[PDB]
Formats: sequence, structure tokens, C-alpha cells
Amino acid sequence: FEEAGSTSGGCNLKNKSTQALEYCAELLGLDQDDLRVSLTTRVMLTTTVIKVPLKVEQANNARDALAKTVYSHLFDHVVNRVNQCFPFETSSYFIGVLDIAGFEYFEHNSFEQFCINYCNEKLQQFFNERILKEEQELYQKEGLGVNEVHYVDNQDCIDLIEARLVGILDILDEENRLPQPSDQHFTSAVHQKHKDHFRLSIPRKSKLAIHRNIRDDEGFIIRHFAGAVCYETTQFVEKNNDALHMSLESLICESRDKFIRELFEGKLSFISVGNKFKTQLNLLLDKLRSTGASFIRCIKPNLKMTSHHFEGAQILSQLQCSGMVSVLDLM
Amino acid sequence: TTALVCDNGSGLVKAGFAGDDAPRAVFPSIVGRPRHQGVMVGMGQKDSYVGDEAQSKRGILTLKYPIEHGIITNWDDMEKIWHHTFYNELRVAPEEHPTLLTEAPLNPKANREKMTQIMFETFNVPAMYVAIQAVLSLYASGRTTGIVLDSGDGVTHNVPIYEGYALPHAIMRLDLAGRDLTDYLMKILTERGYSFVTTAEREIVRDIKEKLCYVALDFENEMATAASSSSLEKSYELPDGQVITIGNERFRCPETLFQPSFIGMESAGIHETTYNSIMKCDIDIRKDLYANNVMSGGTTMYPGIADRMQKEITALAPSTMKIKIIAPPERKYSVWIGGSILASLSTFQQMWITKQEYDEAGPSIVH
Amino acid sequence: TTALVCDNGSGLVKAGFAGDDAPRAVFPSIVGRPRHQGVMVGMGQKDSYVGDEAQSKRGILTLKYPIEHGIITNWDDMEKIWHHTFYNELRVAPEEHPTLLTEAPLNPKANREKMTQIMFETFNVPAMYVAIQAVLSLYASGRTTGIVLDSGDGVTHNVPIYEGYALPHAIMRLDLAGRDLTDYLMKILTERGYSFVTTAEREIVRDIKEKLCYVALDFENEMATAASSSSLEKSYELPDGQVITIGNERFRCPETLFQPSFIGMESAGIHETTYNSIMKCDIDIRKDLYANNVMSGGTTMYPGIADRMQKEITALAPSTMKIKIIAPPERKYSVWIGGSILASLSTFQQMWITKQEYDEAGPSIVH
Repeated sequence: FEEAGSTSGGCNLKNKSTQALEYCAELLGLDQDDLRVSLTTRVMLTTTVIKVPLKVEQANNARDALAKTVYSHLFDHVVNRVNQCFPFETSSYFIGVLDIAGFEYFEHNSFEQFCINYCNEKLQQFFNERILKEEQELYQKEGLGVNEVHYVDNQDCIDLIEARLVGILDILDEENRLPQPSDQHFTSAVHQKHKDHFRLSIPRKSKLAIHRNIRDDEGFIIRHFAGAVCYETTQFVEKNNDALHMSLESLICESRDKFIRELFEGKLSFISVGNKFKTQLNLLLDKLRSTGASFIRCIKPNLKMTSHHFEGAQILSQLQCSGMVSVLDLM
Repeated sequence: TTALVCDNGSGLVKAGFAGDDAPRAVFPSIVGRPRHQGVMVGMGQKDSYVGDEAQSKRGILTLKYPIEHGIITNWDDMEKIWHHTFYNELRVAPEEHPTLLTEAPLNPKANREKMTQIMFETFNVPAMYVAIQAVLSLYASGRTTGIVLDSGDGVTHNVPIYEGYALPHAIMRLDLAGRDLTDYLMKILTERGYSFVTTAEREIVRDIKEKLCYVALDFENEMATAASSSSLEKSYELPDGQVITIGNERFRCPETLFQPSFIGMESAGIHETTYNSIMKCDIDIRKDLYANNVMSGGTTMYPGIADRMQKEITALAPSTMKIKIIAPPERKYSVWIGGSILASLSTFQQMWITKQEYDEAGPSIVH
Repeated sequence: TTALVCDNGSGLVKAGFAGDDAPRAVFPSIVGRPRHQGVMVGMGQKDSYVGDEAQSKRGILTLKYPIEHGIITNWDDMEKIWHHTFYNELRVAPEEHPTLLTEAPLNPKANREKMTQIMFETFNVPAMYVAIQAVLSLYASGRTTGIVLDSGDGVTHNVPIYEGYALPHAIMRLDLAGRDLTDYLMKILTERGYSFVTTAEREIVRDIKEKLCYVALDFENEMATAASSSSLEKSYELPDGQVITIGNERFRCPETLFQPSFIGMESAGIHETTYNSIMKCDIDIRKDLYANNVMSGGTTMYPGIADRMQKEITALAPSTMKIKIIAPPERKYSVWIGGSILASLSTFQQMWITKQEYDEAGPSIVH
């Protein structure tokens, strides 16, 4: 998408992208002249129905928002097709298996690992909540009765990441609404609203040399149950920004292809992207609170994945990244 | 609850909640009392008809725009505008929502105070703020630099803003467009023998000012081809069946925006007020005021703008300078889409003037 | 860890680790607060912009050089220079490295103490030392004898050194070049009708002081050919599109270094301060001060120096004496390449003032 020639503002497609649109519109079952309007305009009404063009950066984010909508409903169609290959007879009680990735992190952490470690922190809250309840009904069962025990809270780390207006995901979703989004303005806004607290520090406060090379406006360190994890802020807002709007959401649903319409079963414009990560997780956490629990922690003993080898510099790191050491502190 | 952005149009008052699509209510600001005696016996007649009903009942009323030359005529009629808008269009109580109100740049004191004060005691809103219509058009276009144009019937303005600070020393208010263009069109349509002198009939003039008028590429050369036999005439049809054919005056009326000598007023055209405000700013900043020239307001919706404006500025501006004039569709609702973005943002919730703070502070909090 | 050489420029603060190529960070020393009110709502604006960001945001700030007449304005702004430099340019913690800092020759007491003391408690460096910028230029040129010139905006100096001892009785500090040359250029460009009076705009003057100015072979004969019709004029282009043509003043401004009577100040030119410092040294040593005349600092980068300086000194100096004036490329980074050589050498590691020794001794260790 280039910049339009002063005529009505907005953006236009590049001339090198012309044959690339012709070979794409027959796979989506749409017309190439209607798809060009829909990837460049904001359709609204004055009740006539007008077309108001978008900016270049908003069209790059809208084109990738179509790919993060079509592939999102394609994976939900594969799972629903598989569940129709074995339809349940009836429903009543259930025993299920929740499998997900553990606390995973790298030397420089991304936005993809920020949502994994935020998901494992909420599961770590429910893990210690079920352990304390088992121990309180063990003491009663053995006839020892009730006794006082100290509980460790991690709600302050949760409020830091997801609280309304002040949380990190709440500032991130607000930055998308600004007329000019920035990543330097996002990093400085985190230590604007959260100036104190122990769960958050500047990168230079770290003992690790690699993290000390990160500038103040280029990243932050968030302490989780598995320790102090640094995240860089470059591309963080860009990866969060999604802009699927009316003019394009009501075009892929209108496809001439039938398999495509089966995938998709005013207000809100740009929608809330940093909220879909919190909202979908709350549909699983309250389901886990409504059932009993059977926590099975899985240990990898060596890097090569070969029989009869024990590495105690890799096993101990998984005891401290499974929440096992935290539960032994509780006991 | 959801905040409400209500725009104090010059036109064309605009109203709609905060986000995310388009305004819910737009209407012509007119109040009109009945100029003839009723004989029906119902009686069934209102004391004062507001728009839209006063635009359906033309010719039996005397239309009075409540805001004229950028200032309100009296708050007795203004309160009826507000009451009509909130209750019988939006269907909402002011006690339910924080509101966001608009004003015009260079408007006399104490008319923002008196407005704010009356609106708090009459409608009992829990919080409020008043933004100038020009600043809001930056957000609507997604810019952070540029000269902003709030042009409505009948006050235009030229405000320069640089990332993200405003420049007080270069702000220009022109009382030029658009209601005087309406009056001028009525003066050059009488020249073709059509008499539309009455208040109601003036609205019809305004409607042909919208639809049929156009801007020339160059005045002298359009005047040349006007002398030729080829038709520039467009035929309008009038409610009583009359057919009106206008040609020469069709491009004469909007051209006034570049040449106010047609009305006989001393003031200079949008061309030169744009240049002279840029050349009242510091040297380094002038570079980015060019190519962030953003037009706004419904009276800029003529077809020959901005490429007339472009050609004229490029001739007066320094050679080899990049000039792009930004004019999107929907300029009439630019202000509202601006306000919508603003009132949704954190932390501007805490920039609103709330009732308890207003009660303690009094009218001096406004500024 | 690797030691860090950080040069307290007058310009143009220079920073880079010890050895072996070039500085990593060079930037214009300016801090600038925002002189206009912001209307953007982000807000997104800094309290004080340092350079480079204050040289990209000209015209909306008021630029203040933190070092003026060879002395720091306040350590509140100086600490922000330091903090910006170490953290957001070099990306290093001061606790990791022994540092090497620079000063200016003939600078008032107690400003080396107060500096050293504040820097140890604020940045917590493990060891430090403060070298005068002139001495370092000997190492950079690989010499062990000669008169050393630290000339930056706006303090020049003339220090004589003989193998390998310094001569206190002949040290000269002139407050002549270069910031007063910037101010003088602004005074003789107003004579051609270009008004650049504002703080931001003064940087543009500094940039044309770099690029377009030149030194004459002889003033009177350049003035003669200036009276002729042949063009000495060079055309500069300005950020707002303006074209500036300077000629006569082009050679007048640098000539001030040989004739301070142009500014009206009583002080004598570099010509005579060179001679009069040599003729304040002992007879046998004078022989080797001639031909080890080494220029340094960015304000000596005009093209007509050193061969103007050469011709003038050769006329005043004794007949049949060998005079060579040493002026290499890169004089602006001379100081840094000096410091780099120094801090790498054994045994100068044990010449650094370390934290425990400083804590016991206090500010009296400095000298």
C-alpha cells in the first residue's frame, strides 16, 4: 500500500501488487475491484453510504487482520469438523485433560511469550489455591483440625499486567487508539503509571549483561513465579494491533465461495485486541474453578532426549519453572 | 455509562455517543415561529418549531438560525435546541452521561463561561468539557501537525498546530464563508430574475449552494468559456414547479473564497491567509506545515477544492517545496469523528470538569 | 572491563571506549525546554529534549548550551547530559568501567572539585581522572614538544609543552573563538537582511559557519577582489525554502581570528598570542617550539588555515628559522584519539583516582 495522490486522502495499492491480487481473489471468491475498495476504505452511512479512505499504516494492519481472522476461523473449523467425526451421545459429568505449554522463555522475549507466561501465572494462582484446599481437608481428616497457614499472593502481578486503565495490556490497547502509535511512548507509560512496585524494574537493574544493553525505552523486566523475565518492546504494539473493520469483515462473509461462508458461521471500528487475550482466558479459568483438579507436571531429563541421561542443571530449572518449588514453600 | 459528543455546529448541529461509526442526529439549527394566524381548531400547533419540523413547515414560519457570526443569539432558543436534541432525537437524559461540547476558536469572552454555567444548572450533566472544533479535526485525520480549517456557515478559521503544540501568534479567524456566500448567491440569482428574498426561501438557496455550485481551475479562463455558446447551465426544479437555469454565477459564488472582493470585503482569500499564517511561524516548523494542510467543515465540500487551492499555494510558496493538501470525504462529520476519538481515550477522563469541582470553583475554572 | 573516554566538549560532547578507531557518540550539547503549549493529548512530550532530539525539534523549544564561556551553567542540566550519554547512546553502566574525563585549561577553582565530587556520588564510577583537552592533543599527533590549541565554541587556548614538561608561565586563554564568531556572523548576516535572531535559528547560523566560510590569503587583497564583479557568492538553501547568498562576510567572519578588532575586543590575534607565548619561554627551548605548532579543535577546520597562520608567523618570527604548522585532518576528534592512547597505557592505570582513595581523601585529592 502506497500513499494516494492527494485526491481524497488515503492509500492506494502498489503497481507491483496488481497481478498478486488477481491470483488471490479467485482463492477467496471475491472480485478484485471490490476487494481493492474494502482494503482501503472505511464504509459508513449518513442515514447515503459513503467510503472514507484509511491511512497507509492502517491498511497494512487491516490486510494482516484479514489473515488473522481467516486462519483463526480455519483452525476453529478443523476442530469442529473433527468433533463431528465422533458426536457425543449425551452430556452430564466430565473428566477432561488440559494440555498446554509450560513456562517458556528465551534470551530476548517476545509478545508471543508474554501471553504464555501470563497464562501460566493465572494457572499458578489456581494451582496454589487447590493445594491449600487439599492440605486444609487433610488436617481435618486426620483429626488435627484447623490451623493457621500463610498464603502467598500473586494478584499484584496480575493487576500489573491486566488491571483496568492502569494495566500493561490496558495501556497497549489504548496506544492503538492514538493518532500516532509509538513503542517509546508505550514503554514510558508503563513506568509512568507503575513507578513503584517490586514486580517491575528497568532493564539496567538486571545482573545479566545482555539485559543491561537494553535501553530504558526499549524494554522492561516483569517478575513472575519463575523469576525475573525481560521483554523487549520493539514490535509489541505492531503485533497487538489488529484492525478488522466493517468494510472488510462484511466482505469475507459475503464470499461467492461456499466453504468460505461456512467458516464465518456499527460499532466498534478497531475493536479491542488486548482484551481478547484476557476474555478468552477467563472462559477457561472459571471452568477450572468449577471442576476438581489433577496436576501432572512433566520433566524432560536431558537436552538430547536420549535414554539413561540425567542433567541436574536442566532438571532443577524445570522444578523452578513448574511452580514446584513455590508449592514446597507453601507447605 | 457512555459519553456523548454533541457538536455546536454553525450549520448543522451534530450529535452522537462516543464511538465508533457515525453521528446519530444531524439537523439544521433553525427555530421558527409561525407568522400567520391559525384557523384550524385543534389546535395542534407548536409555539416554536425546531428543525427537522421547521424544514418541513417552510413558508408559514420565520426561520431564525440561533447561532450567527459564530455567536449564539440568546440562550432561550439555544436551550430549546439542546432540549430537543437530547430528548426527542437522542432519547437520553444528561444525568446519565458525561458530555463533550464544542466551540469556535476566537470567540469572545465570557461566552464559554455563561454557556458552561447555564448548561450545568439547566441540564445537570455530571461532567463536561469544551473543545474547539478545529483541534478535533487533527484526530479525525490521524495527524499531529498541520493547519486546521473549521469552515461552517458563516465563520471560517485557520489554526496552525505543530507536533503537538499550538501556535497562538498565527491564529486567523475569517468571517467570510459560508452564510455570506448564501447571501451573495441570493444577490446574484436576483440578477437572473428569481426572487427568493424571504427567510424560508433562503434555505432553498442554501440547498442549491450545496448541489449545483463548482470551483473553477482558473477564473479568467472559465469566464472565457462562459462567453462561448457551450452550456455550463444546470437546471434545478423548485417546489412550486419552477425550473431555474444557472451557469455563470455557478462558478462565481464559490470563487469568492479565493477572491472576497466579489462581496466587497477587504479581507484576503484562503490562499493568502494560509501563506501568511505559515510565514508567521518559526523557520524550521514551516517545512512541515506545508503538506499537512488539512481542510475541514462542510463548506469545503465543493468539487474544485482542493486542486484550486493546491495550484494557487504552489504558485506563491517557495520553489521545490513539497505541498500536499489533505481533503478526505466526509468533512462535515470530521469534527464528530475527532471528538469520538478524544472522549474514549485514557487519561482524558480526568480532564473533564466534574460537577463538584465546578460548584466549588465557579466560572473561573474554564480556562 | 574496558575504560571509557568521555570528552567534556564545548560543542559537541564526544564519547567512546578506550581504543582503537573512532568515537561512538558525538552530539551538540544543547538542552531545550518547550516554549509553547501542547494540545495533543498523548501526551508524549519530554520535559527537556537533549540533542540529537533537540536538533530535530527546532523552533518549538528554546535551546540552551549547558557549557558557556568554558564553564558549566548548572549541574542539574549537566547530569542530564551525562545520564543521556551513558544510558541512551553508549548503553553502559558507569559501575562497569573506569572513566577518563576532560577539562579546559585555566578554568576556575572549585569547578573541577565540585564536578569530580558530584560525578562520584551520582554515577558511582569505580575510578576517574580529569585531563585538560590540550595535553591530550600531543598524543594524538604523536608529538612530545609543541604549542597545543584547544579551540571550541567559545574558548580557545594556547599551551606550550616541551619534551615532556609543561611551561606554566606562558599559558594563554583567549575567550575569542568560536561562539562569538557565531554571534558575529549573525550580526553581519542581518546586514544582508536575513533575520535569524532566535535561539533555534542560531544553530542554522552555526551550520553555515561550518560549511560556507573561508579564510583569505591577505584581507586587503581579498577585499580588493570583492569590489570586483567576479562572484565570491555561495548560495545556501534554508529549511523553509529560502535561498541565502553570502560573499563579502564569507571571508570576514573567520578573519576575526587574526583580527579581533572586528568584534571590538581588545585581545590580540592567534598570530601574536603564538609569538608572545614563545617569547615568554627560555632561549634554547624557542628553537623547537617553532615547527611543532599544532592546531586542534573543530573551530580550526577552516580551509585557509594553516597557510594564513604560516605566512603571518613567518613574517613576525626571526629570519631563517624553520617553521612548519601541523594541522592534520580530523581535528575535532583529536582530543578523543589522545585520551584513547592515554587510558590504554601502563602505568597510568595507577594514576587514576579510585573510589576508596577518594572517599578517604575528599575533594583535596584533585590537585
